[PDB]
Amino acid sequence: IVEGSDAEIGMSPWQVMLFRKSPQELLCGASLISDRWVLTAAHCLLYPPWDKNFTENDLLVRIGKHSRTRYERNIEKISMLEKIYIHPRYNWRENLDRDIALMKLKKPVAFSDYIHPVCLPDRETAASLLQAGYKGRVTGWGNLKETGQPSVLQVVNLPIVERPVCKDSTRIRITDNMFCAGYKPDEGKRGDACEGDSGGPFVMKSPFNNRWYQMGIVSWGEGCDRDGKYGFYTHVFRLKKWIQKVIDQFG
Amino acid sequence: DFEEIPEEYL
Amino acid sequence: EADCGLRPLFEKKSLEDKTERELLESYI
Repeated sequence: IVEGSDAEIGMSPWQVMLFRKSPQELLCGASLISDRWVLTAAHCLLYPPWDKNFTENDLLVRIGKHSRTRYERNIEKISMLEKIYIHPRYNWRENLDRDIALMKLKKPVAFSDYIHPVCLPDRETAASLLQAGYKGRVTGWGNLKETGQPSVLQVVNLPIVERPVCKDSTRIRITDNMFCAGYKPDEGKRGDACEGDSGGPFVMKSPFNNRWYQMGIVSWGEGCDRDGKYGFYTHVFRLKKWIQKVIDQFG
Repeated sequence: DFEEIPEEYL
Repeated sequence: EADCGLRPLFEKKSLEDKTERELLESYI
């Protein structure tokens, strides 16, 4: 996260770290959506152009974390993966359309002050909150600058951007399964996701029911916190039929 | 850079 | 989950984090 701040303790209890077993390193972010299901970006797990193709046994899910590198004894919980499910129409060839994946844990994780699931939006949730100028929150242990790494989880709040502005900022083909967020140069304020943050959540707190909803997944950006560029997020509500289908069929 | 984690998880 | 977007250290005990108000103020 560039131009963010240290998270408070228990501020994002759905935050998940995807951790590579060897070498031991941060792979991506992710989020907890139930006691057995974790949501992330498909490209964190599968990206053929760079010969990225993880299997269940290659990584671990670390939940309840705050410090990036420390083993947080008695606080974090480390979980093994039973199965990975990538969206069947994930477009890794072109623009990362439908950049979403689920992973089922071998065993249910116990909820605590530090570990708790985020809500997923329904149609009216999305219609009411996914509006230009409304702010969401992005969190992660990614880099602090495009060109180092944080001691603890970082947080930044960023406004949703108008669709024509998103489209005009990039040469990538943008689809309805994406939305962009970030400040414009004239707005002065800064902030963005960066390397290591992909797969993590873009959340919003409904003013109607005072619950946190995961509206986006950190998907891609052209550099980090560049003027005139914006971060792109998977639109979780638009892919929720797929999410439900997978959880309903595989538990 | 990452602290060693309990062997049980690997 | 019935509970779940309600954080144990914030919503569950009626405490607000340091920047959630920034989000609320953007929701017009």
